[PDB]
Amino acid sequence: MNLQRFPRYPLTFGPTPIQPLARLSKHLGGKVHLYAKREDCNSGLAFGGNKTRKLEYLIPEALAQGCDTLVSIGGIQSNQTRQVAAVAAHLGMKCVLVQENWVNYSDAVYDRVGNIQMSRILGADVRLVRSWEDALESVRAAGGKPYAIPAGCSDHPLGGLGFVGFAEEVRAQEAELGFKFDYVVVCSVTGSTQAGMVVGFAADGRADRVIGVDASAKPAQTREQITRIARQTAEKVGLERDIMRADVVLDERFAGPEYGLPNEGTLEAIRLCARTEGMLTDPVYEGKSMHGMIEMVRNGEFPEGSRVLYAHLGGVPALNGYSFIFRDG
Amino acid sequence: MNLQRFPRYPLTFGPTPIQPLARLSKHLGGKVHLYAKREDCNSGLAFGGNKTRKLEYLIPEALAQGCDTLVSIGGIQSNQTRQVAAVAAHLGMKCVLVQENWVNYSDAVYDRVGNIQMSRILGADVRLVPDGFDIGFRRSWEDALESVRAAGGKPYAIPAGCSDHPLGGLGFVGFAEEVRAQEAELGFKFDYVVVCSVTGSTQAGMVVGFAADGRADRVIGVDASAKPAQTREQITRIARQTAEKVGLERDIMRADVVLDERFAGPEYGLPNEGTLEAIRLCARTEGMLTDPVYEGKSMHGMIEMVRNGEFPEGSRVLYAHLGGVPALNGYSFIFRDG
Amino acid sequence: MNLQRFPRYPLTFGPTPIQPLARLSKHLGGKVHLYAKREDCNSGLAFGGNKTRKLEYLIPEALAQGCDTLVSIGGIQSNQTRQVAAVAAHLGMKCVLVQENWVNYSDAVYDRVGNIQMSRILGADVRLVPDRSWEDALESVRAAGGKPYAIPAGCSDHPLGGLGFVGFAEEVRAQEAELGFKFDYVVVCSVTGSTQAGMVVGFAADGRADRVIGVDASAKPAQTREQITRIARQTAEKVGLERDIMRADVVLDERFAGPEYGLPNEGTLEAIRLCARTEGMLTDPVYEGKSMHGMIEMVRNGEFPEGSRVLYAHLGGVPALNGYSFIFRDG
Amino acid sequence: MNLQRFPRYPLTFGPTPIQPLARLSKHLGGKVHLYAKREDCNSGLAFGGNKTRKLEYLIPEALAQGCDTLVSIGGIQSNQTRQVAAVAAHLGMKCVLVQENWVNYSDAVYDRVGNIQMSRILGADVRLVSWEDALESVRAAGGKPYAIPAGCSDHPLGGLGFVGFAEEVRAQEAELGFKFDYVVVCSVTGSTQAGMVVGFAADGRADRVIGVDASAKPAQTREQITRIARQTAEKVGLERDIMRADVVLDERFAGPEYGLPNEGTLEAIRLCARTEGMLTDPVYEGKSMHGMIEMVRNGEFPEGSRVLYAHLGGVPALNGYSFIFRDG
Ligand SMILES: *Cc1c(COP(=O)(O)O)cnc(C)c1O
Ligand SMILES: *Cc1c(COP(=O)(O)O)cnc(C)c1O
Ligand SMILES: *Cc1c(COP(=O)(O)O)cnc(C)c1O
Ligand SMILES: *Cc1c(COP(=O)(O)O)cnc(C)c1O
Repeated sequence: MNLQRFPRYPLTFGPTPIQPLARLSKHLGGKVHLYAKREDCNSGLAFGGNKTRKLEYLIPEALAQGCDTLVSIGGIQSNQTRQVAAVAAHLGMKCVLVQENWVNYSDAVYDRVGNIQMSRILGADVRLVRSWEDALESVRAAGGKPYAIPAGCSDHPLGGLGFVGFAEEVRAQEAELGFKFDYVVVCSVTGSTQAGMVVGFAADGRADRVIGVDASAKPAQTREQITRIARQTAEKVGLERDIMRADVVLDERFAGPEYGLPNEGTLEAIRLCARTEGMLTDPVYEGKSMHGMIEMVRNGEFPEGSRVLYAHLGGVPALNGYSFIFRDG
Repeated sequence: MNLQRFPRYPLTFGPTPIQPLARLSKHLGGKVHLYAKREDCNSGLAFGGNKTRKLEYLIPEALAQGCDTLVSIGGIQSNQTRQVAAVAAHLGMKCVLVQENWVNYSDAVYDRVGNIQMSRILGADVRLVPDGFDIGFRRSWEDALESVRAAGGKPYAIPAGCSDHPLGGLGFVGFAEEVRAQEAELGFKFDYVVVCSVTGSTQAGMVVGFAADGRADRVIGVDASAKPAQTREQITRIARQTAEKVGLERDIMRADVVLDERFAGPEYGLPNEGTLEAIRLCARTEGMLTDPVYEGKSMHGMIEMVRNGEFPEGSRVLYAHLGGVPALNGYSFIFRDG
Repeated sequence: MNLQRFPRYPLTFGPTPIQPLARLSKHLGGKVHLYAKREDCNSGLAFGGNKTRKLEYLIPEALAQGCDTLVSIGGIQSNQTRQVAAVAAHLGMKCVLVQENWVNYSDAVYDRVGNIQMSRILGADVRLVPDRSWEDALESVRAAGGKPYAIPAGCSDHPLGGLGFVGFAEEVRAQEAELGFKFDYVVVCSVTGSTQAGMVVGFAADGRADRVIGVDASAKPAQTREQITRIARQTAEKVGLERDIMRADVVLDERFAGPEYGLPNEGTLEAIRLCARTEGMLTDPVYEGKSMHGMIEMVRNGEFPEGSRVLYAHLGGVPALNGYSFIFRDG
Repeated sequence: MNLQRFPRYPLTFGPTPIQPLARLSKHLGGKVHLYAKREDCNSGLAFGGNKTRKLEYLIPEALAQGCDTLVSIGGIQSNQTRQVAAVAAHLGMKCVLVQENWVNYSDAVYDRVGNIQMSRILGADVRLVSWEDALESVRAAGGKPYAIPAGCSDHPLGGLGFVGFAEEVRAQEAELGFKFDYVVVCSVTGSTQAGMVVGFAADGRADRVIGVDASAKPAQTREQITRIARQTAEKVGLERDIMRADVVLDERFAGPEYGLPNEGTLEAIRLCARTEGMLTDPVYEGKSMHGMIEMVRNGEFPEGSRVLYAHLGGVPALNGYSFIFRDG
């Protein structure tokens, strides 16, 4: 394939580090070697995260098109919109953000801390609620040229390139390390993160080793979006092969009870990971994929001796909108 | 000088990046070139920050002594205690944190968001006392250390901000060195450094590190304590102790320790309108966030210094972003509309 | 019957006013005349409410027994514990409250505003279960040299817990005398049960026990219905009800308690807003908003005979509104 | 004088009760007998309070004038605005509130709990910052606005309510068989104490009305009370001039600023709540409660005096200062 055909706008410090989770691995029996790739520490732009890796490939187009405003959308504690607000500021572009409450949740400071607080400080015009279209038009009607960034960058022609590159990066680091990882655990909701990885690893025959962990609580739909985006993306990078449904793995056992709400297992995994490795995860995304990986290692689902690369996508700031649950740890 | 004599436990990703603040530099007139060295992005351990650079030199001792618990102290939104808590978990050590409201402030969620929330999730024993308790007076610090022993553990004592500790200033001497190595990879030199100062060993380490090449008075400290006299004295003292510790064959002069006092108001922990405007300006031009307590104050200082033409034209100023952003969560009302 | 046999310690201003809800009645068509009796305005003790009417008949025993501490219990935003804390302070007694997280709700300031905030200011020892509490609480008092008067949840499951509301019916009769007519029905929110229990007994006296339409807010209908029926019969015996409480005497509509105790549904919110906007009378998302929702739907469904006169008992609970701030951020 | 000349629209349950504060009185020495007239329990309209007694004299005018929308203004945790919203709904009138950031206080839920929360639930259009703007906004919208200034105070009828309060107290002193020697009342916008001064000037006790400033700008507050007392004395036919000696305003307990409590404020709120079960707030009543307690403690009240504390309301604002009371 050929990812290099598309220009990448640098928004990250460079490749993200891989760290061993020796303590957590030993805690769970030492029969499986866990590692984490820190996408959550990839940028100095408001904490970054996977979304920022996705955006490096959308910005060249936004600039080429002469757009002067980044417009996006997400739930109240969306990580995507906060990263988009930080990139706009950094790029010298205006920013319009359509925030909808996508979660059946109602904490007192939900719309004033964490991600959305940062977006307002970063200068974004945060509009709390046709939602999407009205925003885009309003920009034109005001004399601007908006660049449309769909939820999570996922349903965008370029939204899948960022993680095809992740696979690339991983091969290079694997070479450096002198070994390869057997599986990759990643949280999936809108889909272009796992889709990019599916494609990038298809290139070396490990697509079905990318273990997605649904956090949408609507697996069928999510599973479909990953499959779709992947096929489209694989076509755009000239993957010498078509992506099959068998290339897509999405575990649905840890998404409950709803998108945006943690279950007791989610909280326990967040606590265990934090307390054994000093690495925080959130109750919406990463805590769910962390919960999945921990559970997998525990049920002996990984063969003894495997090397699992947990992709930490970010999300930590949302912790602030869930303060009551964590009041005592 | 010889910092290499002291072992350093890795708690960071390695050297921290320097980035140009081109948009902000331009917005202010383009006369001064501003950059930021991102200490705020130095670690995977709960956002890390400057305190984490300091801890790298204390942990080897804690480990050699066979300590199984890290004990520290700080205000409700202390960044230090949050870093201590993550480093502890990472090392397989317990952690006890003595905390109290050290600010004349009282936001509804102050003790349940940001830094302290993370410390609890990280598994620390967060002993937050009610107002009027006065830990510093009852010396709750020592009682916590005793209770660890009492419970059969061996505590490693880490003072406020890590500063007033024999090894507390080594991390930032390392900073000056690192900066020298990057100035070489880059091919040019930084003329000044702007750093926020409260407990002092950050700026102290820098002073010792940069005196080694005649640039100590180029470290422009910006007080965030609102108690300049004490702070300046603490920095000076720590610098001299550290200088001697690393074999800096030179005295630290009063002239080597620079601490501006114009941006600390109105009190430790409380931002002024300038602080807020600085935070917003920097955030909106560079996508780089700063906080109402520490960095927003040193950002405000740097911006104001440039605006008043206090920097010689053409100067390259290296803003040291020490971290602290998680504390914004405790000041939500103030930023409710941006 | 003879309620007068049991002493009553003055904790309220006196009989509670009945106010017509003309705007709401008219807004709903005008076929049913809606009224509200203001139990929520019955006292100067931290806003009072239905529980403080119940407490007037329990305090004399507590004083009689020489107790020096009132101990009670309830959820985080419990109205009961707040009234207990205020009543205790007013009587010169200490107070210990066991508060447990009884609602699947997580709001950042849930344990720091409203009812619980007041209890702390009132001087109560507010003990939050982790995250046996009750007996440790009582014993802690004994161990301290004091003597506790145990007040169960909502003052309900206690020998005297049904008396307050028997008198409520007594009050309504005296007011109907001045009004020249009798209310056709009474709407009351029910959870621990002794409020509706006293009313059932109180109105059974003049054959209207079945006119007391309880609205379940517990989301555990069966249990609640049983607790009312049981507490009713016991109270009936305690006063002298010259009749027996039949299973047909206890009415409890289960349609408005959803989704769970302590959580409002969309109808609950509409009801709160409608009533507050047409009458300037506030209700809460846990209790009164649910009974209000019931009455409005009842009227709207033509379940009340045209021309009926319905007495909505407003039991209080408004301070809990503070624990649901996000839901009402825009009204 | 004659207040009866002016119509009053019933917004309250009727005369407010007076209660003995025996426990508190005993705690402070037993030398001074303290009571509380509960204006905070005067109405079914979202807790009411002193502002509600005022509004009873302004509503008739609004109605006569055929107004359809009540417009008022106040700080974020304003009690006045919440009462106007309640009265409004009750009268079937629209309501527009100009809520300003009048306090140097930063709390995460300050604009979402307590008084303002109620105003929104009550259907009022709550605008966060303008006065003239909102009024015009109403007209331009096709409605007729009735303007209610901050605290109902600087208004022709704004002083009538509390003249009535002195009337009520006289009638109750008659039933009790004794008279109070002083009244303690918290003052900020002024017409509450003004009405009292005029009401009690009638029987020679205007100077026994002891106002405690909570504005932290005693100068302006004292002048507003005086000016309003004069206009109001004229309106009611008081046959005397209001002298500066008739306006007592203690400045010692207002600190550090309007809307912010001091430690004495907090101590006072706790003491009163813990001895009587009567709550007070950190902006208004807690400050007047603090004042009364201190006065007693200093022996400033002659032994044997009966002091009627006027509890103006304000408790819901407690929700905006949650952190301060987290441990009691
Ligand atoms: C968006 C997001 C995800 C899920 O990524 P998708 O590409 O939308 O499936 C996981 N974790 C975090 C922290 C995110 O922001
Ligand atoms: C501790 C701290 C400072 C000040 O450093 P000192 O060594 O205590 O003077 C500045 N910024 C942040 C974010 C900090 O945590
Ligand atoms: C306790 C309570 C109820 C229900 O009364 P029970 O006697 O427990 O059935 C209803 N409303 C409010 C405001 C309450 O506090
Ligand atoms: C408005 C108010 C005051 C002060 O009354 P003024 O007539 O404005 O002097 C005191 N207490 C409370 C609770 C108030 O709402």
